[PDB]
Amino acid sequence: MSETIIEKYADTDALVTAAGDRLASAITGALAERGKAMIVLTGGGTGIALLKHLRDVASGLDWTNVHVFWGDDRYVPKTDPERNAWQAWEALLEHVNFPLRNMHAMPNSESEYGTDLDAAALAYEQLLAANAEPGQDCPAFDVHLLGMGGEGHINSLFPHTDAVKETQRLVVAVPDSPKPPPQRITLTLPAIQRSREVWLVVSGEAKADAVAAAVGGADPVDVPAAGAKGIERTVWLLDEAAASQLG
Ligand code: NA
Ligand code: NA
Repeated sequence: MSETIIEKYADTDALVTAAGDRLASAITGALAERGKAMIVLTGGGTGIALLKHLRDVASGLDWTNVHVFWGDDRYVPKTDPERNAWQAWEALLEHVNFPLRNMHAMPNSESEYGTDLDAAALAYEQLLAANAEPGQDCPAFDVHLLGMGGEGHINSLFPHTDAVKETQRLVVAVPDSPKPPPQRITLTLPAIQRSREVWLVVSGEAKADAVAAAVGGADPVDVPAAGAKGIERTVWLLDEAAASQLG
């Protein structure tokens, strides 16, 4: 029943600027109203580009009031180039005074869960509950950022998978992603749906069919992005290419 907003920008650069400015404003707003912002970060070129923009325009925010979580990450070493958290570190977090006690990265392959990816996912579920309000099992994320693949995948939720079918668990292990690397930890649709707002930031014609399918009410098991819905609103931030199958 929540509101849906679709914004279209000329190209990837205009999209990233607009999305990064929207994020700066959303963080400022949450700090002004509650003295706290809870943001779920994503990986991917566009998602990281948005963080580089935030560094450019909002380095002066009070980061001690900003708390960051991840929607997914790759089960590889901490400083591996394929880590979403390390990419956000290099794009933004290492360049500001951001206390590490506020940073909540997912486990990596050196975290001593070893081959037990499911235990690693349980651990992140425990972290979500510890950082939630009393009696809640997940923070009320102010914004969950998302990228989307050409098949509509979001976080590491792929079509026709157990992860996208999960209705109870908030975090699960993915042993078999068809996009490299195969092993990830991911927030599920129920976790995404704890967010006040979910923003999908999407660029390129290769994604236009999936965007249209998702806006057009596909089953999330067929097109995972269709399940990515905020409590207050869902926001599609597109370039014209990614929007080219919408009206
Ligand atoms: Na604080
Ligand atoms: Na931490």
